[PDB]
Amino acid sequence: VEKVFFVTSPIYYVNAAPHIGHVYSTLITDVIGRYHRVKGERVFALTGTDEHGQKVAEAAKQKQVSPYDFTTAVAGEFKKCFEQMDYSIDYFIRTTNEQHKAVVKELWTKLEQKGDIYLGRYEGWYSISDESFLTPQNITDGVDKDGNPCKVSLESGHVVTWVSEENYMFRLSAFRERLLEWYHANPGCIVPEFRRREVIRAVEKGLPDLSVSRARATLHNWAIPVPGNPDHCVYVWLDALTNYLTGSRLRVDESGKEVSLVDDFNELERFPADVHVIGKDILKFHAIYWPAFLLSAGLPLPKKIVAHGWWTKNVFDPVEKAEEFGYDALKYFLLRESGFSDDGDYSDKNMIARLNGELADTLGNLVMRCTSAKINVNGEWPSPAAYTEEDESLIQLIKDLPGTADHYYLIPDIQKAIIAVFDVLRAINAYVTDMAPWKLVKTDPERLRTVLYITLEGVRVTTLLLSPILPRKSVVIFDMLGVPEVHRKGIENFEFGAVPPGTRLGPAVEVLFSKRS
Ligand code: MET
Repeated sequence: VEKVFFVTSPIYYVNAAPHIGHVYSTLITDVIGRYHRVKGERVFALTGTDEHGQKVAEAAKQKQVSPYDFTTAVAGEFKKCFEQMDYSIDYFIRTTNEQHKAVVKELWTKLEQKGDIYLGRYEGWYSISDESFLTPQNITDGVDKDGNPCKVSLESGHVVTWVSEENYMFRLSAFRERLLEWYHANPGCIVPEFRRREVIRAVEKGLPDLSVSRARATLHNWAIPVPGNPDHCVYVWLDALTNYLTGSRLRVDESGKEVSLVDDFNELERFPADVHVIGKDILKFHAIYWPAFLLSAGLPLPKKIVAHGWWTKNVFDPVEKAEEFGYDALKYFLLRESGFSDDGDYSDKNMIARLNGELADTLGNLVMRCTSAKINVNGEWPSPAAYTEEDESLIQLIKDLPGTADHYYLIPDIQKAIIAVFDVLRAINAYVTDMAPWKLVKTDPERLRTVLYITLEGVRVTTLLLSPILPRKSVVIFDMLGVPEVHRKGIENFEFGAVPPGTRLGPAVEVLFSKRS
């Protein structure tokens, strides 16, 4: 099934300013998008803002601004942040958008016509900050912003309150068996695996029905009205989850503005999402509620949900650190340092160790050696002579790398993809040290041709596979190597030997990554 590769980030609450969590989630989305573009596929990458609900309106109230003005301002800060971070996101969605509201109303009506929405009651605990319903087993005692005694969430530590309201209810309990069949039939649908096991255990225990509306006064009228009942508003999470459906149905112009909402999602070939990137804090919403809504509506389910170790909802300003250390270097560090965990060192010391050790010493040094005037005297890609067994061992690593890295990118597991590329870079470095091509200029010119060609080609292939991670630096590297534009993307260029001998190197000026103290 040839379709548009559809990758999403969460849509972020606009109660507060952009921070590292939001930047991190969207970075992962961006990298996955970029890898699939390098591979030659059509890609639609989506990010955005979640603008309705009690928590947004109360934040606007604290600042003494209208919710309309507040959300527009904070949305602008997110947009500016993602422009500065140099992502390649295809559309930035806002839940205040009138086309999004239309889609929410269509979906609501469909669910109602199916008999899956009924009028009932929610009597229980609720976290306003997480916009989440909680059972009594998910609460404990704690303190609020002042220090007085109250109940808090076990998940997040935020304050919980008791709600008693007549509400529209989604019959989530009826979808337990179908959800379990989906999990078992598609064992790669939630990543990483231990988070998949958590979701399955939760659904095995039983599912209550889910309140999908609230009384309008409780949301300070800052929400989408229920179709046919203006006393009620749509639950911010059904509103929010639906952004993925809306985004899949928007025609977007060259400047990034939506120009049209299509009726049928199949027209644009995006839905369902190939990858939903999320933080671990919103797993239940994406792995239980969302597929239940889609099953109810008769819509296709997403292929993968990837849940990272960080939270979504001692300063670490990403734009400040990127100005200090470099944008590509920061992106590299964030993706290299952690897999699916919080355990990981984000200090200036470790940042410098990885910058110096991996980017400067391993990658950078290797790029300078194979392009240097001392070693590469003709300033071109030489034609290789016969290969030794040691040459063939390195060639085999380079040939195997695209297959290996591709599998890791598709999990997706970006940390392992990076590690696999750097294992090959270390092997190329060891080979260059062994062969000592600086001595071979005088002693054995024929042998240097072979050594230099293999080095150039190893640097090209590794750089291609790192281009989703280091998009700006990869362009500089390809320019130094003199790699034509046509050879900078497409699965055809993952093969060893794609750049012919005779190709002239690009002109010299000059540091790729400068080391720090
Ligand atoms: C449909 S993704 C919603 C994410 C949510 N607004 C959050 O910030 O956690």
